[PDB]
Amino acid sequence: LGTLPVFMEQFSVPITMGGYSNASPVQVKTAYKCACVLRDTINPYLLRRMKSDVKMSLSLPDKNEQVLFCRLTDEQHKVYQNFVDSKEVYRILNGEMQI
Amino acid sequence: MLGFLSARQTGLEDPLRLRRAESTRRVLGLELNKDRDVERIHGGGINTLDIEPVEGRYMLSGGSDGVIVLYDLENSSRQSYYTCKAVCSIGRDHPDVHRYSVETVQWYPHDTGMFTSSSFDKTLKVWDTNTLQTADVFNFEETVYSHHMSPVSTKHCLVAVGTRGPKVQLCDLKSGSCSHILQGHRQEILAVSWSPRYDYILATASADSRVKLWDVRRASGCLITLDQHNGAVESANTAHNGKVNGLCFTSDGLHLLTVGTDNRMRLWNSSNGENTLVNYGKVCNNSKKGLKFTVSCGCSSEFVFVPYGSTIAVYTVYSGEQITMLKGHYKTVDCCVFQSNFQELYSGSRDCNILAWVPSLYEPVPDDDETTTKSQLNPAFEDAWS
Repeated sequence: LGTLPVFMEQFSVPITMGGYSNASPVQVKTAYKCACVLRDTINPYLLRRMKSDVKMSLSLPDKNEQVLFCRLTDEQHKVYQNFVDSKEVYRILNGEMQI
Repeated sequence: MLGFLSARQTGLEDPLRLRRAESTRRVLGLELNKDRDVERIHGGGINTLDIEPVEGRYMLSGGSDGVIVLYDLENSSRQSYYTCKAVCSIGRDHPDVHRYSVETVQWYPHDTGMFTSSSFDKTLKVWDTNTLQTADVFNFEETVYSHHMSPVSTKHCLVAVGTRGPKVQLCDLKSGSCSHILQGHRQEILAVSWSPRYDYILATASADSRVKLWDVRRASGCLITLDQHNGAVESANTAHNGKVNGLCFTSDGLHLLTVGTDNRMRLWNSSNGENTLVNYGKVCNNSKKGLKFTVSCGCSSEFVFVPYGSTIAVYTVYSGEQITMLKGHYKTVDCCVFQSNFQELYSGSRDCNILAWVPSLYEPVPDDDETTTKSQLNPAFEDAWS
């Protein structure tokens, strides 16, 4: 894959910058190409089967996985709002502090 | 001749012997432009030539102007003297043209429908020959001195690229990959050459005075470093006391020739890198960029044709004997290419000529009773002491 700086310039940035829904058509095409190139480069040296690819090694029962969206309590909402209105958050957004 | 014809008709000698003998005699008889010009399209020096391997009809040319010219070598005229005309050109009007000098052109080894070009504009380009449009383009950090595609590999379609950077690069035309680097050399890589015998063995030459053989399948680093003294694998081996700027495998792949700016040519066993100790004398090589040179094929002796200043020197590969100096060009010769079918040599130079060297064994014969339609004794051949 070459050196890391080159790999980051050639694959990490192009593929990432075309996952966004606000990516321009040229970025989406450039990402699709880079992903095809990378996938063809790694393919001989990465062997990856999924469980759906081979039924021989038994089967699991069904999984139901759901995401529950909870509300903040009123005092939790106050605490959170006061923190995002805090000057610590101003220092964070102004670059004086790490986020 | 008549002896060879008799021996062939009677089956005393295998038909191989006449064919190889006459091919050798023709190489010994090469003469400048005897039957043939090449059309002057280039305005700059001719860096690179490549004759098409399928029929040998077409020759690509690349020059310091950045132009690529495609020539037809066959005489489709009815005259005994003709011009090798330019079929088409990627000139400075073309959008995809190279910005800087073109340093290697190569046909695709398996059919004429595609070819590749590299240039000091840091690009390798893949061309569709029927349309002269690029199909793919590769960009590099550093100026490309050399590229090669394997002449025998059917399994893979890898272009090796040598650049001013210390790392050899491999571009896979099938996948579009260009990330793969080989990390053994320490200075600019001036010549790369795939073995004609083995799919995966790549020779590389550098200004670091080392020639290294690689098996590009491996994660291990290089196989062999050529040691001109034969004694130890890497720590100090050099092939030349100068820059190594040209490679050519012998036509069987069993040996590798190398030329370098120590003004020596050296022959190596390709299976283990032993210097065969053939000595050719001084071979003049001042070139600070890659030098392209060629062996013969199908002759009784294997010859090598090598740029020797403004001349082309001919040697017998195994005997070391200098056979002739082809004495045509006015500036340093940069490449020559051998037409195996008819033993005709083409040469490119910084004088902007492409010259054809052609076997000139005997003349058209007159009838002495003719008045003027004879094979004319032109007065330019006559003395005039009066």
